[PDB]
Amino acid sequence: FHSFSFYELKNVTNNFDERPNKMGEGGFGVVYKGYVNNTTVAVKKLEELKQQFDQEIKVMAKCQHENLVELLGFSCLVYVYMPNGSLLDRLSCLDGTPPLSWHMRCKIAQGAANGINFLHENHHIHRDIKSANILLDEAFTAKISDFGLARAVMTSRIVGTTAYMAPEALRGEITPKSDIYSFGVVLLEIITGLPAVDEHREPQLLLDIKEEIEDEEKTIEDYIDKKMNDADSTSVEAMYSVASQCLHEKKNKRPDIKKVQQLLQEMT
Ligand SMILES: COC(=O)N1CCN([C@H]2CC[C@H](Nc3nc(Nc4cnn(C)c4)nc4ccc(CC#N)nc34)CC2)CC1
Repeated sequence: FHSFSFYELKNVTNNFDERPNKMGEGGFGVVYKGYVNNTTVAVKKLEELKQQFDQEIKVMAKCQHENLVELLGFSCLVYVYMPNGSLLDRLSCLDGTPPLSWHMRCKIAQGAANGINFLHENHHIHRDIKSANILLDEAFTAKISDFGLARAVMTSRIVGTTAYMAPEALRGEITPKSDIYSFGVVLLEIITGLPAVDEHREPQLLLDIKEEIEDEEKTIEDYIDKKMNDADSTSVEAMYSVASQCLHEKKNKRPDIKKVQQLLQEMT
């Protein structure tokens, strides 16, 4: 990768100008809009934080794929800019963007499954799969980001986003089966347009919807995001059946990523 000087980065981000050059937060840092080589970039300004820095670089060096973000360099971490932001924000229509159609959602879901597959083929565990870590390019192609906590098993330091974590990950296990569970939560956000956790909602956690539907108190049709005009029952049910399989409480009963990839392909 290229090694930028801090001064060059400070220049391209206008002193790391906090008004909306600031794009938002971010992993364990803030994201700034940059311009280097007439080329628009994302500059993320971050001892344990140095470990996440080195691990991002370490994984980005090994893993290059059409469904993963691209690190250009460091000082700060510099990436190729994703003009369509996070899936989280596009799902919430933040800053007035239009709602994603079912057609776009299917390509996104497939793309995300492809990124996760590459990671798992390369013996990497993300540990924080969520819609905020799925970015969207100039074609709305899904790209997985934030590898500061990725690992090549039990841990004493429990990391991740509670609302997306598998029960074994909340207890400390480190397994690729946990990424599958989180992805299943992401599929629910895609179907419903609802964030994984809303303190001002009942149920507060999205994952509690599998049970409602599962214990026939609910229909998946009741939850289908109403901000689409092109959803069809068959593909939505087929995407819901994948999410439901990913979300098995038992890590071993979950499909593997290669299976998730194939089922989403059979969906379209
Ligand atoms: C007030 O606004 C809020 O609260 N939010 C609104 C912004 N949200 C985030 C959206 C994604 C953003 N990261 C990134 N973004 C963009 N492009 C982009 C973002 N928006 N747009 C319109 C275009 N390219 C990137 C390239 C590489 C990396 C590597 C990392 N990490 N990251 C990003 C962080 C901020 C948080 C909630």
